[PDB]
Amino acid sequence: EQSIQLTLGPWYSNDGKYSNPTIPVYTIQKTRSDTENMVVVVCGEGYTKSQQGKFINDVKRLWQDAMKYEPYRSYADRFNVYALCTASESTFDNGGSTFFDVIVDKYNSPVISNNLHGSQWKNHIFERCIGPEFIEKIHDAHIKKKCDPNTIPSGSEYEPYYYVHDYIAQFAMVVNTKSDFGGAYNNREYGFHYFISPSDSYRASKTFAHEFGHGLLGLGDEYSNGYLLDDKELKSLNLSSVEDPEKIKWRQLLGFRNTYTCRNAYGSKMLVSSYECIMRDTNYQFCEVCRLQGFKRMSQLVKDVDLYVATPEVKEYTGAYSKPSDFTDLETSSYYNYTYNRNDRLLSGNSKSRFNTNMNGKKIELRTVIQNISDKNARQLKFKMWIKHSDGSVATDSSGNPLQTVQTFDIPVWNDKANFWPLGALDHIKSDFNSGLKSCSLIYQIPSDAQLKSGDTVAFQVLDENGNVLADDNTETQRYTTVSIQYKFEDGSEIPNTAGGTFTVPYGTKLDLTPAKTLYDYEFIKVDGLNKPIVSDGTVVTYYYKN
Ligand SMILES: [Pr+3]
Ligand SMILES: [Zn+2]
Ligand SMILES: [Zn+2]
Repeated sequence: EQSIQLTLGPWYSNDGKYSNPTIPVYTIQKTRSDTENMVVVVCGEGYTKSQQGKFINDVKRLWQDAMKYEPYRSYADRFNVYALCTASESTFDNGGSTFFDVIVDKYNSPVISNNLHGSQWKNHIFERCIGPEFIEKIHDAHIKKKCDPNTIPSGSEYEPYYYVHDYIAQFAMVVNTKSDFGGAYNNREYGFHYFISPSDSYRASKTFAHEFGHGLLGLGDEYSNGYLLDDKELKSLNLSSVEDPEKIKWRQLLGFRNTYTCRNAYGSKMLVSSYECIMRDTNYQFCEVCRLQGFKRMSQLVKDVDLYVATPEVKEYTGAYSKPSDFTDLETSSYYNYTYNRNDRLLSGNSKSRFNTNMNGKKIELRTVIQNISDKNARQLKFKMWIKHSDGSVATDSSGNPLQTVQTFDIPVWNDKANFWPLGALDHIKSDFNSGLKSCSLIYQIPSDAQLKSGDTVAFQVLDENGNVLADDNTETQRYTTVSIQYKFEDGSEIPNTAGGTFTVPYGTKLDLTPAKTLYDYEFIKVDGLNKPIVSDGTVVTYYYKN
C-alpha cells in the first residue's frame, strides 16, 4: 500500500521503539495538485496499529467539523488532507510507549517530551523526518531530501528544513484520548509548526479548529495577558492594547456585526475586537477580525482567491455606534450594550422580518467590509439596496419611484501584501491592517411617502464589475449542502489508501477545480460532478484514476 518510511536514529527514537517505522498514507481530500492547494498532514498519537481505522475516522470527523467554520469553510475544497497512520506500541490511555512521546504537563499542556526517553530531537520530528519524506514521495512537488536528519548539518541545524512548512501548510497531531487539552507550537525559526489536540474530548472539534486557528491562521490567544509593546502590537493579527478607537488597527470594522473593542477580562490591558471569539472561548465562532485575517492568510497559500466580502448586514441607522467616540469605553458591559443595540436595529439575516410599515422616514444602512486580495487590480463594487414586497416586487413611493438606492465603492490594492505571511515567511513582523481594506456603508433614507406593506423586507446585492452577485440578502441564512468526495478506479473500485471526506458548500454551488493529474502514482482520467449545481446532501463528486 501507499506509505512512507522514516529512519529515526537515537535523536528521534532513543529507545529504538520506532527506529524504522512504516507509515501508511491515506488521502482524505485531494481536489487539485498539491502545488495549488494548502496541504495538511495529520498524524495520530496513541493509536496502535489495529486502531488506525479509528484514527482515520477521527481525522475525518475533526476535519469536517473544522471546515464548517468560516473562514476555513470558504477554502474547504482548496485543502489537500493526508492522514499518516503513525502506529504507537501503546494506546495513549494505557500510558506506554507512543510514537510522539506526548505527555500532559502540570499546566494541562500536551508536549512532545524529548526527555521522556532521551530522544533529544523528538519535537523536531515533523520538519526533519516526516515532512521531508512526505514532500519527496507523496507531495506533488516531489522535493528531494536535502539533509540527513540523523547527522549534524554544516552550519544551521534549522535552515535545511525551512522549506518543509511551505509545502506542508500545517502538521496536526491527533491524540487518541478523551482528555481535554490542546497545544500549538508555532516557531518556524526553530522548525516548529504543529499542534496537538485530542480525538474524543467533549469539545474535540472546537479545540481542533482553535489550535488550527493559532497554527495556520496565525491568530493569537485572545485569553492571553499583558500590555502589548509596539513591536508586539504590529505583530499581532487579532489582539491589541491600543485604547484609542481612532488608532486601533481594526478601526474600520468597528460597528460591523459584533465588532466592538473590549478588554478580554476586567482590568485587562489586552484588547480583543469582539468578546465572542473562538480564539478566547472555544464555544464561539471566529470573530470578523479573525475571519478577515485568516481569509487573508490562506489567500497567500493558493493562487486563485482575489477578494474577501464579509457577510453584509442591514441596520436601522440611528446614529448610535456611528463615530469613533462611540467606541471609547472598553468594558464588557459596553460590548454587550453594543450587541443589544445592534439586535434592536438589525434588519438582515434572521432579523429580516423586523422590517415593518413604521419604517417610512427612517434611515437604513447596508454595511460590510471588503478586502482586496490583489496587489495589482483596484476593484469597484456596486452595492444595491431596496425594499421588497413579499411577492418579490420592488416597493415604491407614492410617485412610483422604486425604493432603491445604489452606491459604488472603490477597493484599493493590497500593496502591503508581501508583509502578511507570504509563502516562505518565518514569522509575521508588521503589516498595515488597512492595506486593501475598505469598510463600506450605504445609507438609504426611506421616504416619508413610502408605500410599505406588511411583510416588506430589505433586499440587497453586492455586485462586481460584471454584475455578478457576490453577496445578497439571502447569503447569511442560505442553506449549505454536504458534498462527498470519492476516489475510484475506472472500474468503480474504491482506490486503496483513500478515505474521501465531506465538506459543505452553499446550496447551488458549482464546484470548479482542476483535479490533480496524479493521485499517488495513478493517472487522472475524468471527474463526474464538477461544474454542476450541488443541490442535495450526500452529493458525490467522483474522481476517476487509472489503476
Ligand atoms: Pr502500473
Ligand atoms: Zn488555546
Ligand atoms: Zn477573534
